Amino acid sequence: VLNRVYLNTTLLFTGYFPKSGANFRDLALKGSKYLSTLWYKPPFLSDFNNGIFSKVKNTKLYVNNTLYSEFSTIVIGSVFVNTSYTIVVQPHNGILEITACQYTMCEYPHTVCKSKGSIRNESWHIDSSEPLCLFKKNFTYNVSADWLYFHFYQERGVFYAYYADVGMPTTFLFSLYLGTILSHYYVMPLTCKAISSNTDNETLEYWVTPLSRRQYLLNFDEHGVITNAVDCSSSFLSEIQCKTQSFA
Amino acid sequence: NLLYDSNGNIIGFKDFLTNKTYTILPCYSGRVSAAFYQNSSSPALLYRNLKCSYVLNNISFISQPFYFDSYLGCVLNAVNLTSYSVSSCDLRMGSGFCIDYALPSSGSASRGISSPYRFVTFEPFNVSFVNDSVETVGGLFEIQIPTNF
Amino acid sequence: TIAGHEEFIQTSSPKVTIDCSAFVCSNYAACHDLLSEYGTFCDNINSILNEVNDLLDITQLQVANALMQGVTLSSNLNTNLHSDVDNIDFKSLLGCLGSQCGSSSRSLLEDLLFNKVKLSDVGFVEAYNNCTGGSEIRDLLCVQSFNGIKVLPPILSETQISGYTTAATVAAMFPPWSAAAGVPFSLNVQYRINGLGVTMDVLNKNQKLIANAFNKALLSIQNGFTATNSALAKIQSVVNANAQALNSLLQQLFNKFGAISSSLQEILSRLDPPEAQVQIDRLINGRLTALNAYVSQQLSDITLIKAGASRAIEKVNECVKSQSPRINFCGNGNHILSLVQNAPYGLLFIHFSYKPTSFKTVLVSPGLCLSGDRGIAPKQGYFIKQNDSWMFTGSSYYYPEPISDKNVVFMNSCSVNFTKAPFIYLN
Amino acid sequence: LLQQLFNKFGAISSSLQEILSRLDPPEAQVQIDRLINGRLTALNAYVSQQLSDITLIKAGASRAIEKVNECVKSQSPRINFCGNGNHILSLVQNAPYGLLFIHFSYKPTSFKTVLVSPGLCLSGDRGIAPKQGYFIKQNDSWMFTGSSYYYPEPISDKNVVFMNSCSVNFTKAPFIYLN
Amino acid sequence: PNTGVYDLSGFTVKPVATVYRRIPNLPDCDIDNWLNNVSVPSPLNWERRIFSNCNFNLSTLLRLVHVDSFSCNNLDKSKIFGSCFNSITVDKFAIPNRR
Ligand SMILES: *[C@@H]1O[C@H](CO)[C@@H](O[C@@H]2O[C@H](CO)[C@@H](O)[C@H](O)[C@H]2NC(C)=O)[C@H](O)[C@H]1NC(C)=O
Ligand SMILES: *[C@@H]1O[C@H](CO)[C@@H](O[C@@H]2O[C@H](CO)[C@@H](O)[C@H](O)[C@H]2NC(C)=O)[C@H](O)[C@H]1NC(C)=O
Ligand SMILES: *[C@@H]1O[C@H](CO)[C@@H](O[C@@H]2O[C@H](CO)[C@@H](O)[C@H](O)[C@H]2NC(C)=O)[C@H](O)[C@H]1NC(C)=O
Ligand SMILES: *[C@@H]1O[C@H](CO)[C@@H](O[C@@H]2O[C@H](CO)[C@@H](O)[C@H](O)[C@H]2NC(C)=O)[C@H](O)[C@H]1NC(C)=O
Ligand SMILES: *[C@@H]1O[C@H](CO)[C@@H](O)[C@H](O)[C@H]1NC(C)=O
Ligand SMILES: *[C@@H]1O[C@H](CO)[C@@H](O)[C@H](O)[C@H]1NC(C)=O
Ligand SMILES: *[C@@H]1O[C@H](CO)[C@@H](O)[C@H](O)[C@H]1NC(C)=O
Ligand SMILES: *[C@@H]1O[C@H](CO)[C@@H](O)[C@H](O)[C@H]1NC(C)=O
Ligand SMILES: *[C@@H]1O[C@H](CO)[C@@H](O)[C@H](O)[C@H]1NC(C)=O
Ligand SMILES: *[C@@H]1O[C@H](CO)[C@@H](O)[C@H](O)[C@H]1NC(C)=O
Ligand SMILES: *[C@@H]1O[C@H](CO)[C@@H](O)[C@H](O)[C@H]1NC(C)=O
Ligand SMILES: *[C@@H]1O[C@H](CO)[C@@H](O)[C@H](O)[C@H]1NC(C)=O
Ligand SMILES: *[C@@H]1O[C@H](CO)[C@@H](O)[C@H](O)[C@H]1NC(C)=O
Ligand SMILES: *[C@@H]1O[C@H](CO)[C@@H](O)[C@H](O)[C@H]1NC(C)=O
Ligand SMILES: *[C@@H]1O[C@H](CO)[C@@H](O)[C@H](O)[C@H]1NC(C)=O
Ligand SMILES: *[C@@H]1O[C@H](CO)[C@@H](O)[C@H](O)[C@H]1NC(C)=O
Repeated sequence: VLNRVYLNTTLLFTGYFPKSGANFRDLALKGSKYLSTLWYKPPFLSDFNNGIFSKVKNTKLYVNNTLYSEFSTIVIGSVFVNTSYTIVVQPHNGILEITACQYTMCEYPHTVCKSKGSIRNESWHIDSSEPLCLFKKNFTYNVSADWLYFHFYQERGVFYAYYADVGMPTTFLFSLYLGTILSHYYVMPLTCKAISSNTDNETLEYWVTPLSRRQYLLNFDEHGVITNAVDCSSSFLSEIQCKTQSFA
Repeated sequence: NLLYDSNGNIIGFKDFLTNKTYTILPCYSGRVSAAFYQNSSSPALLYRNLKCSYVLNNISFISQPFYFDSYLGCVLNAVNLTSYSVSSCDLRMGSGFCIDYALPSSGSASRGISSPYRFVTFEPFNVSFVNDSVETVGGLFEIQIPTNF
Repeated sequence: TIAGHEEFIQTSSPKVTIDCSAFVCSNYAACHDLLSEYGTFCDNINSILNEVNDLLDITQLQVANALMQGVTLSSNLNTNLHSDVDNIDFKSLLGCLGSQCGSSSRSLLEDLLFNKVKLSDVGFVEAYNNCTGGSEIRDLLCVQSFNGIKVLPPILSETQISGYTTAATVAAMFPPWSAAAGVPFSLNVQYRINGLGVTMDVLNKNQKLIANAFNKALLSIQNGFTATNSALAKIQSVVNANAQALNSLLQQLFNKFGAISSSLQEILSRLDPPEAQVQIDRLINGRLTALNAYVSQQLSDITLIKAGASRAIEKVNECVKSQSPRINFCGNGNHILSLVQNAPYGLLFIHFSYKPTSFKTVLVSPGLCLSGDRGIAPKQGYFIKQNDSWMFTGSSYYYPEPISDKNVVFMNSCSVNFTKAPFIYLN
Repeated sequence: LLQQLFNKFGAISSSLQEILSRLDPPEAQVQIDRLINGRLTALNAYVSQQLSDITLIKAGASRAIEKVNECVKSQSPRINFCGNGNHILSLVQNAPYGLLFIHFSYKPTSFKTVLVSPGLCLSGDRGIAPKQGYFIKQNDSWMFTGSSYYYPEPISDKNVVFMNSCSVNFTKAPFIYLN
Repeated sequence: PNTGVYDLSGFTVKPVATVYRRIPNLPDCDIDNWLNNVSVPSPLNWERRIFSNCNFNLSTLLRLVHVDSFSCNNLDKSKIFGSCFNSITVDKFAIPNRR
């Protein structure tokens, strides 16, 4: 919660949360040379209703005993043209570049792993004119982290973003007034040379679940860290847990 | 910068200017007990669970010549006489204590300026006692038998 | 052998007093001005709770009157010296009595019971003493008492009730014997056992086993208040019920009742006087409703507590101070006697009883028709045939003895299903 | 209860006569509703008080029926039920909203100090116990006295209960073979 | 009055002083410069500015723009004067005549 600290207590709190007992969905794609057009279809091009929660694997490539962090970039928007704004979250090996602009997006976009470069060139937009941008910022993340976590949602025309690189609960990154309604997202394929099983045995993972406004019971320990949570409408045990405001 | 509890109050903070951390507690709130006997000019007053130091320094600055500390709290306008016992009490203060009233008489008018209220002990029930032994005196027991009725 | 078991009866409860305008309108002047035009709503709530607390004090003095009615003690009695009679040790049952101790103690059975209960009557006082600071940071009792909810002490302290029960327990032991029918404790034990069908020869020859069984049952009573005792759960349900009622009453100060906020500070820092009134009115109505419902519940619980206190007074009168000819009143049949000890918000009775262990199968007759067409029936026993002679045995111990007029009740006629026994003109 | 007809309950007046002479029918209903709710709440609270007092009245009436049945109309072998112990009998009279019971009791005035025994061990190792009273030693001879009046008298078979053994702390007395 | 024990109404310990904290040397919100900006939007593409981490007052704001009417809702005007807020969102557009 925003600038509040809670200490050794349970709290009944309604927020933009996932649903306990639902499914994730690994929407990461890898390629080498060819790009199938069904990679860009409404199985993969999903819906952004209230938001998404997403769990991201940080693939750690190696060149010359030097670490390189890599994962897939995500693009959020409504029509993905240059009359509407689209949000792009893209990593650059320890630097998370987040931009909200009027991009002229390619039909079959992708990115390219920079440590061991690929066959193709990185091409998700073509814009030599530097379009209008509501937001442009650079954040820095832990390179040695295994898992990254992202909350992305919208509320009353405003887009909100939370993130975590150390631990599972997230903290607030940025908000942005748009005035419009975003309706789709898409995780892009990261085209690489050496990630598969004949190489060093690495994997792309990008798991997405939907978000909705709902009530949890949260458990804050003595240092104020969220340690446990229960969705109040997932089972009968969770109903007992929320009506007693207890975990046991 | 703000510490909360589950009911939604602020219970502590950290200063933006000095980076110092503080907790917050509420200010003291309570009432007074007044033991009042009829046709008197003032009641006797009890501050329950409070010291008289706190009472004179933080509650009232008015004139009170008589005050002492008791197990029940701070007593103003009464005399500490808890060595003396009373079996019928109409101002019973709790946990075995009483407020007694005794105005100075015509002939029994002690010239020392005091309060007519005393703070005494409440003890309503008793046993009867005898002056006989508790063991056998040569095998036989000592006992008290009625001779008239 | 002699069995023993304990039983808690509840005679009181914590005395809650409530400051009504402090609960509804804590410090804020606009709220108090609005509460003044509700009339006599707060005075009625205060009056009902004062009536309940007067009833609690009346019943406390009635229990104390039952414990002290008609007991005469030796003025030489000093329980630092006198704690044993007839090889039965009453040391853990008595507090202090005597003009060289100073009546400022409990017995250790009372101390074991009173240390597992934190919020007793002295625990409330010494907890409210710590509310100028919290004594670490905070406590729930201080938040309650700053919002106008306090627990008052009872009008008698608990060391006075412990002195009452100490004098009652010691009136059974020592030579006035005002609670043991004017005869000593071991004599009264033998007469109450003999009145069940057990002959006096067995009880004269098994006196030390009776004393050791008493001490064994007492020591197993003392080492038994360990996390599964049902009387301890009975005692702690009282404290947990009081704490849940007061915490759920304090949680009513955080409902909105249809307003914009549950805080008067927030409404008075955001709105105008013609607009803050409409919001303060709903909080007033909701908090007064919660107080009214709490007051109705306390009114119906004091009647249950008075029924329990009247049962405890009857048990002190007819089980502890004397022993009735009522069967299955205290205990269960084969009841011998009772003792009483002071418990948090009530009394604890110890019932001692007769317990058989081994058996023997006897063929018995309920009556003998003698020559002359007369009859005899056994007086709390049966007729048995031992070595082809008719004999008497009591119904609760196997012991044959000669048929005399002290075992029988005569009849000038005889019943039809009496056994004919013409050989009998014995003693 | 009658004082609740002069509370405002947060309205403009406590009188329906004043409210109905100042306001229109749609506007007066808001004021009347507050009076109606407050007065019904006051009646419900009165009814709760009466419901709680009738339980204490029924308990006291059942105790009075017990005392009529077992202290006035007969006398039970219970001790400390009527009166205090040393109780003799009761009479009953009619009182406003109840009964008046008059309990009569044996009250001792003057007392005496005696040395008593609780039971004798006779020869043959038989034993006698006193029947509601004590064995006292008068003129160096064992006698019986009842417990609530000092009157020495012969040890007979109507003052005792008999035992074929004698307890260990009893007093040995071989000089008794008396009536 | 009769002989009795009376429990009187409640006292609170009176506050001695005030602690007052504000952040010094913050910028000016300049709500008048955006309110009196030249380019005025229609109601269809109405504009928003967020003002945070600054200092404002309503006196200069109401004597620098030419006020026809200043009404408030769920707040009172005199409650704004010493206040602090997390942000202020100001939307602006021009008013059509018939609407
Ligand atoms: C965020 O950081 C990235 C990486 O440090 C910056 O990207 C580089 O910017 C320089 C300067 O324009 C370019 O010459 C490089 O080609 C960029 N790198 C890549 C991989 O494209 C980026 O400019 C930073 N963002 C901001 C807003 O400063
Ligand atoms: C209180 O702590 C903050 C930490 O956030 C201090 O702010 C830092 O100040 C130093 C030197 O002034 C800068 O190098 C840092 O960049 C500041 N941190 C941030 C996040 O801006 C602040 O100086 C401390 N105040 C006092 C009085 O010690
Ligand atoms: C009034 O608003 C306009 C925009 O509606 C401001 O125009 C900006 O001016 C700055 C230079 O001062 C440029 O860098 C921006 O790119 C302009 N924005 C646009 C959208 O054109 C104008 O400056 C404002 N007036 C004042 C006095 O500040
Ligand atoms: C109220 O706000 C005005 C600005 O709208 C403040 O006026 C500024 O005052 C400082 C010194 O007081 C000057 O240096 C600035 O040039 C002023 N700006 C303008 C636009 O006039 C004013 O100070 C504020 N009121 C108070 C009491 O501080
Ligand atoms: C943890 O919470 C419990 C709540 O019952 C509290 O008693 C305990 O003091 C807390 N621990 C710390 C370190 O604050
Ligand atoms: C890795 O090391 C080799 C040998 O030193 C060097 O030729 C190569 O350029 C290095 N890779 C990069 C990306 O610099
Ligand atoms: C990628 O771009 C570089 C420079 O523009 C060019 O040399 C290379 O051939 C390009 N690759 C493809 C597949 O077009
Ligand atoms: C996060 O970064 C710190 C310092 O850069 C490092 O000590 C820590 O191990 C990192 N977290 C993980 C999960 O590697
Ligand atoms: C990748 O996994 C296979 C397991 O089938 C193993 O044989 C191979 O050596 C692994 N290679 C690397 C670089 O880990
Ligand atoms: C004392 O009070 C009574 C009220 O019952 C009153 O009648 C009487 O006059 C008073 N006496 C004095 C001396 O004031
Ligand atoms: C009141 O008197 C008793 C007995 O004289 C004494 O023990 C007690 O300390 C006195 N109270 C105070 C506050 O001195
Ligand atoms: C015992 O209590 C009674 C209560 O009426 C009292 O009158 C009596 O004086 C007390 N006994 C002693 C020795 O003080
Ligand atoms: C009565 O008791 C006193 C001490 O309380 C004692 O001195 C006196 O001898 C006793 N009287 C008799 C007759 O025993
Ligand atoms: C008993 O008391 C009465 C009345 O005082 C008196 O006349 C009578 O002589 C007394 N009897 C004895 C035996 O003292
Ligand atoms: C008998 O009396 C003596 C004292 O005279 C006592 O020591 C002993 O314990 C008593 N025994 C029994 C069984 O009562
Ligand atoms: C009250 O506080 C003191 C010290 O602050 C502590 O020793 C005592 O045990 C506390 N008592 C209770 C009942 O909290």
